[PDB]
Amino acid sequence: SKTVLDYTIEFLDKYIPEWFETGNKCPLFIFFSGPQGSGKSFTSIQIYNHLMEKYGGEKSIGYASIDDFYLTHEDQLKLNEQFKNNKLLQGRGLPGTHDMKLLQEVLNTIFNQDTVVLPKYDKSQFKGEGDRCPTGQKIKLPVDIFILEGWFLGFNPILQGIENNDLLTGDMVDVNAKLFFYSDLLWRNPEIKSLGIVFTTDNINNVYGWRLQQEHELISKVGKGMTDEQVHAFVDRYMPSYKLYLNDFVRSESLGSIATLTLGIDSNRNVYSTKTRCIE
Repeated sequence: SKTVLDYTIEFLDKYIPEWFETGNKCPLFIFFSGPQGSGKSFTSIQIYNHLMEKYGGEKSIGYASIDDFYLTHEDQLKLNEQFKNNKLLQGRGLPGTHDMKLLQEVLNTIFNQDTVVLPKYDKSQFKGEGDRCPTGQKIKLPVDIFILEGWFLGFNPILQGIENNDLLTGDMVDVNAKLFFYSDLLWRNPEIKSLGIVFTTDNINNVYGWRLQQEHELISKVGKGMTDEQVHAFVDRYMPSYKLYLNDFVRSESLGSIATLTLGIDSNRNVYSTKTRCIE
């Protein structure tokens, strides 16, 4: 049976060459989006390698996880107080906890030396609170293909009647405002041409399961991790976002400006359905 990888490679091996046949010198972005635990991270990494091997020296390939752009430990502390009463913004995690100014600059440089520098993060820092690495990564300019991945890529801010939406309340109000900067800068940015890989599942509560598994394995290995109660508390921080944006995002099939591949997977990460939308 075909895995998510099989479908993804199939989709990209058709569309990437078709993009190059256009002669476009601007970068081609490739966005990977999927709930935490869906395996989208591993899949994006596999594609990175796939492209590195296929095009190797004839094309410049870049890769980054949106979390590579988390705020410096210090700035997150600043963010904590700034939104002292918003529990969703305390600590790295939700939209608004990333360094947008830095992302803005990188994008600027890309669409502009011989290399551009992207940040790298270290989550083990400050007893697990995390901090930015003293040294990131360097990508050769111009960039031909740029792979970016995150669990909320493609989500769009609620723009109208934000006081009537029941899901959009409390701490989510600021999160929604924060989400704007990513959307505006990336998947809603008219200058960005891209292919999208979307992972969705039959039940969103699969996310709890997937993280409960991950943590149980860590504990059985080093006797340290969150209690199930804490794992629930952890995931609960992301559920509001899922409930608010996942539907429009996935149903819209437009993470990619050129084409989008949507994959539906079950608890065992098994594919039950596939769909490719090529923006008409």
